[PDB]
Amino acid sequence: RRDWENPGVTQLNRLAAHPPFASWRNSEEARTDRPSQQLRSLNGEWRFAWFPAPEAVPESWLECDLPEADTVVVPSNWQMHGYDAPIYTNVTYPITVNPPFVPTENPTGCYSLTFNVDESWLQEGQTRIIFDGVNSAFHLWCNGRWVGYGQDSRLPSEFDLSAFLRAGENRLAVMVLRWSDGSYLEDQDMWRM
Amino acid sequence: DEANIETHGMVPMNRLTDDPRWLPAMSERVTRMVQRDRNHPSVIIWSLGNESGHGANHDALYRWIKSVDPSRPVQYEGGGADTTATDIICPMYARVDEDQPFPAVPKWSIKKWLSLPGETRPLILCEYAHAMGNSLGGFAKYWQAFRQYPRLQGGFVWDWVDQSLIKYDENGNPWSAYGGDFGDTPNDRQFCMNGLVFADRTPH
Amino acid sequence: RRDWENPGVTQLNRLAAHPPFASWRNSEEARTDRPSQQLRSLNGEWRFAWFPAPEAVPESWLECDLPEADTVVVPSNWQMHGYDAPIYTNVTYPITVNPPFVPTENPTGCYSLTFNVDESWLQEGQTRIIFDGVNSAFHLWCNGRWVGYGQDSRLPSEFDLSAFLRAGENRLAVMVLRWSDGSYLEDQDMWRMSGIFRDVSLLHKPTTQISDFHVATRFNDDFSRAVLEAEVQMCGELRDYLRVTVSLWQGETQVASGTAPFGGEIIDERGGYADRVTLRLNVENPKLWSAEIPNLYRAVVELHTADGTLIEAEACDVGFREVRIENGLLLLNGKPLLIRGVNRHEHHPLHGQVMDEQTMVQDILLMKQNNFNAVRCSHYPNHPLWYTLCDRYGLYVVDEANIETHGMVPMNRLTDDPRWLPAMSERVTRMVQRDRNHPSVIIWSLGNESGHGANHDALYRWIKSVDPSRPVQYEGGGADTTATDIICPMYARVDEDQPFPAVPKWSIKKWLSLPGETRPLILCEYAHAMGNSLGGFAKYWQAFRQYPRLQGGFVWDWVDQSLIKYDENGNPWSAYGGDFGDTPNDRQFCMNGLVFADRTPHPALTEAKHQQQFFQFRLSGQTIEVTSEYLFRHSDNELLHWMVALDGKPLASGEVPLDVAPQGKQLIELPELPQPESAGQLWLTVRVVQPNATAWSEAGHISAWQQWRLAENLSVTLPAASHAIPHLTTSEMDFCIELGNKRWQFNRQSGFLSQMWIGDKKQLLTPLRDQFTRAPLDNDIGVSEATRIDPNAWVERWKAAGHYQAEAALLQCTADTLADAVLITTAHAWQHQGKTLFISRKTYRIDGSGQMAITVDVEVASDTPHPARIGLNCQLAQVAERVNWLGLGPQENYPDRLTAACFDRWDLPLSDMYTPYVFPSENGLRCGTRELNYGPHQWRGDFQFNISRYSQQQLMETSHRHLLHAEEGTWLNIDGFHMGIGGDDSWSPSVSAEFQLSAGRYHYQLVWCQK
Ligand SMILES: *[C@@H]1C[C@@H](O)[C@@H](O)[C@@H](CO)O1
Ligand SMILES: *[C@@H]1C[C@@H](O)[C@@H](O)[C@@H](CO)O1
Ligand SMILES: [Mg+2]
Ligand SMILES: [Mg+2]
Ligand SMILES: [Mg+2]
Ligand SMILES: [Mg+2]
Ligand SMILES: [Mg+2]
Ligand SMILES: [Mg+2]
Ligand SMILES: [Mg+2]
Ligand SMILES: [Mg+2]
Ligand code: NA
Ligand code: NA
Ligand code: NA
Ligand code: NA
Ligand code: NA
Ligand code: NA
Repeated sequence: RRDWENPGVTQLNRLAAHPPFASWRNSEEARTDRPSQQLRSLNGEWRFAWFPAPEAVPESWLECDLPEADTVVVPSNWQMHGYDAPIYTNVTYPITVNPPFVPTENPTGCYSLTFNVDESWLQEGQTRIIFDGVNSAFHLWCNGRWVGYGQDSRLPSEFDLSAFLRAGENRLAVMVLRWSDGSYLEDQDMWRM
Repeated sequence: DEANIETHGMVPMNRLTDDPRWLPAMSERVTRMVQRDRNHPSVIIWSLGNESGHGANHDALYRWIKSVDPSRPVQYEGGGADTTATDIICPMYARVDEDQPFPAVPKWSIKKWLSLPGETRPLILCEYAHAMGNSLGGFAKYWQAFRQYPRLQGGFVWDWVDQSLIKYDENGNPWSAYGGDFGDTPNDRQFCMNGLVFADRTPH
Repeated sequence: RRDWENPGVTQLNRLAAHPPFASWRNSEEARTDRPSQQLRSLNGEWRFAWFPAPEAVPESWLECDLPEADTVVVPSNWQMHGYDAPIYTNVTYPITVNPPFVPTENPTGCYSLTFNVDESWLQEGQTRIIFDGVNSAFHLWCNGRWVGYGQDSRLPSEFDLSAFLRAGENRLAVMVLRWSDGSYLEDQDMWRMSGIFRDVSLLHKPTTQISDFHVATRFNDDFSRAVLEAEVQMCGELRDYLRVTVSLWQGETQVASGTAPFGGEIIDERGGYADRVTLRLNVENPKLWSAEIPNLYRAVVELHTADGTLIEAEACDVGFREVRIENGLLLLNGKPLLIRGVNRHEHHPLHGQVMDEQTMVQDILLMKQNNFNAVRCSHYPNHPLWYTLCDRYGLYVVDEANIETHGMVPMNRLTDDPRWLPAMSERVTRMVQRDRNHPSVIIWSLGNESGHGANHDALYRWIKSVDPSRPVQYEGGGADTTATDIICPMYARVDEDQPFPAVPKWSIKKWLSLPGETRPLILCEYAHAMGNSLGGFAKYWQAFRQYPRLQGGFVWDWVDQSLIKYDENGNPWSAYGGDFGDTPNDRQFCMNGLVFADRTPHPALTEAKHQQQFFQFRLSGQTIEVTSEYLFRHSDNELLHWMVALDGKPLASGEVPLDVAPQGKQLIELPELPQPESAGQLWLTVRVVQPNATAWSEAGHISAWQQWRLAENLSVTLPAASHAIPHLTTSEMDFCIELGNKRWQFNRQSGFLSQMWIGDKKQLLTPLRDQFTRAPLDNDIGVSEATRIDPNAWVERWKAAGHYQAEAALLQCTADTLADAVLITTAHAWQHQGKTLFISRKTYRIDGSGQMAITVDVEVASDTPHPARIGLNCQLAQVAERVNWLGLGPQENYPDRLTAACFDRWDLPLSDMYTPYVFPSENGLRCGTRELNYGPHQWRGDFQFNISRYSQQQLMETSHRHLLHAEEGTWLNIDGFHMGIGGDDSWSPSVSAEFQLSAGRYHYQLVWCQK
């Protein structure tokens, strides 16, 4: 579907936006703004591989780690790790102007993470993942099954992972597109990463 | 707090923002921001984005905000800095005394702008005093005007920190790079360095 | 992907919306609006198969025809072909409310068409397909390959098939989903149907083409000069040799023409639109457009090269007119409008929601003939031809986005939600893009009954911003929200407030003046015309004329949404909600029109015609003052006819030509009125006749009328000494009276006249008894259900009080002989649960002349609900061919709905005295009657009456007119007083106090004699 070349599709299966949540289960903690056991961070070491276009991504990657991937820190901008060049252009778009299309050679960052989920989170309630910032668009899969898609590099994209996880280890796979129809709305005078 | 919408490179600049087919995407960038940030007292004004001309999508979005959150004014500089999509005259680089009468989107002297026939809004520059390199000459002239005129309520200097990036030489020594230093082209060279402080926060 | 359960996907691969195109390749054809060889209709015979869900559709279907499929006509609604039942539900959604999901069992219509395509369409240019209407969502494939998807059942969806077609035979496959997330925005109170119900066409455009064009007309202060501004956009490769010429024609005369290369003015720091250009043409003394005189020009837009070669041409009709709101008034060409409007659904009793030109024309003519000047597209953009016809015939139109979410709780649950902003925006933006060049469209509406949410505020500003030429209105959320330029309530009463919390409906007169309010008020819906209704219609009209800011309204509604069903013998009958097995359903509530489904008028239409007249009259002595309510035209096709009659007998008449300027007055002096020779009341009637035929009426058309009583000479002439004296025969059980060959029998235990004979012929089948009830009207019923009684409705109050069950108890029955007559005296009480509801005292005086004088005095307990009527009734033994009376008519009229009727001598076949409302009820009354004739009987007095082959009992026990059966004889109901019918709304008591029978004591008198 090339959702990334359609301003009519800015997301798929994304949850409604809302003020910062932490789902405290102790009120005094909520009063003092202390860490909540219900809001966990997935930042740290992830697996990442770079491809020149989405078409080059192997299907194996959805179900299994690519051996060639490297381990890198997240959050990060892939240009900062040297996988491709960051570009500094002020007004002129860094891509040919032909909305809503983007180049066929479109740098694609394949990120994945194997992580644990305690059964307690799965026995009751809802487990959602929150990506505070992904530039510029992306598809998400969990344990090989597709969950959803998102655009707008500067707002959080949230998805309900409740029906996709299992107790113990789980693996996320995030295919991130450098260019998308959202890029047409992201022409700020700054480095393009 | 400003929506992630800038389509500066379009010709004319409002080509997308005046196109209803782009209303949905723009809409999500403005509504999702308000939904997330509306309980922060530090946010006092909402902005519809930057340099995307003035299109009807702006007017619809301006109204949506006015509707959902009457507590904070809405501003937007595109299309001339004083359109119907802004509660505040918010030009970028309008000079203190000198007019720059560009066609369609003139940049009037700020003192003169306030009193144009029928005008009554406050004026706060969204960008002024471009701090690129050895600059900030004439800074005091703005301040003197802001203090003498009630409706000149100040501005946002352009900008805080140079967007320089660190590169390493043959010897492994770090150096400050700018546009084109990564083999990027086309590029706008040093134009990305306009701050009051260097990228490491040392003041200029 | 289940794109039909995601409000974020309203289409895929669909092309931009734009005004009506035809891609002519000859300018004169464009000028004349002739058929274009580049616009083909694909309407006709298609293949179709129905499936219970999209999952059951065979993949084979994409590649080739399903054998099981049938051949059917397109456009159509598949329910009208019998594939599934149409459903009639008003507010409650027809599917479970669980947005954005729809039922798994989702009726799916698989249509396909094999057709040819000429290589000349493919060798160059673009070939697109256009679906003017698909209900409610669909996927499209061409030659087996997937093309795109579309939602919004009321606007065209277009797709480029250029790369998918091949010269020769081709096959389209369209899978239509009955339900989709779009349905949540389509909860209009009408039949729920589905299918490809509006036109399907192929349009060929050149690669370098006109992709959009907007036309504006601005004027000077007195409208004596105008500027026509035409903005034109193109697609394709720009080249310096390209040009656009826009020329303006008034008939065959070229009024103006301008040519320019592409390249608009600078808009911002990045420049201007290199792919657009604006042409401005000056027009001196333009002929202005209005509903009164729909003057039109033709605009032709040619895209060509500098050397003069035409690439293509597009065109439109142009109406020079300005609409603006100023100082609280809606002005058209600077004059304040008075909207005589009606809401009109696209409904055909045989074809469902498929519209055709003949039906449209028929509606427009009847509308105009009935003094309407405006229509509200309730509640979605209409088939495109509709606008062309309004522009040319002349009607003011309110164009409304297809958005209604009435079934949500609360009403604005979706419209206040930003996730639904995108879907809603397309419903508004695409309508504007399509219809903005039509002069008949004067106001945009954001939809209907969707509460008031922030999405409405955003879309209200979008409109104001792209098209300042027309005001924006919207009723939701209280009728006077920030999303409306006009206060446009539904069913707000004239004088009576209905202070509901949050969304009160104030008296319109008071609403205007609430603190801080300054806008004009035009009801988006009023005078609910369900069944026997329109009671109090004059009250609205009187207020609209008295209050400048009360600028009219749209009656609800034009046509009953009944559908045709066939019985065992194959005969047709009119069906409503539930009649197709649909449930839940809202039964008859889909029938609220001024006309029946087949366009035959209901009696209410004539009341509408009269109150909406364009000429007002006053009489002073021999002087008649005629005032014109036209804003623009002189009465150049009108003559005033007048006639003076004495009790029905013509005394004199004449005619005078009308020559009144818009808003002017004309005095006409009548000639000396020669005294008359007999007692009686002289009545003056005037009528305005249009001698010449017009585009909407025939020569002789009567457009207005009025009557006045003139002198009356009361009869003081003492009868004449009867030739004989009636004889009284008393027996244990009866008082009989004999006179000549006539006999009357009064039963002593019942206290009623049980039989009357002419010679040996009995004249009654049922005795003559008082009657205090009526077969309930729709307005009497309200929402009351046997399964869910509304205790506040009139019918429920009457039931509960025992009105329909009360039995007559005799209190007295005596007989006396007078010098020349026999006098019978009776008294009866009607009781229920031990309470006396009514007491009826009467005298029957039978004299030597054979006349029977009946005097009736009734008492009605103060604490019982006011009764439906106070009269007598009986079943006559005979059936006669005609009914002749001296009273108000000729059509059915009631206390609160009799202004249009005239006092005169009328004579109609008996069946005309019965009004076949689909849902039967009390009907066919005539009021203000001084003499009634039927067979050899005559009744004289000052009463109201109805006469037919159906008892009230039957009418009240029957739900559909097709099941009524003529009883033996003729049922006659003669009322001293009858309650009004109401209709301000039909779900709450709406009869005004002044029309309720609350006086407590009532008197009436009648004379029954032979003729
Ligand atoms: C105002 C907008 C900002 O993003 C920069 O482009 C600045 C000039 O450096 O102008
Ligand atoms: C106003 C809205 C319309 O669709 C109908 O529901 C009418 C009542 O029959 O009220
Ligand atoms: Mg997209
Ligand atoms: Mg703990
Ligand atoms: Mg495991
Ligand atoms: Mg910029
Ligand atoms: Mg350069
Ligand atoms: Mg959808
Ligand atoms: Mg409704
Ligand atoms: Mg009258
Ligand atoms: Na100041
Ligand atoms: Na810069
Ligand atoms: Na008025
Ligand atoms: Na209805
Ligand atoms: Na005349
Ligand atoms: Na009935």
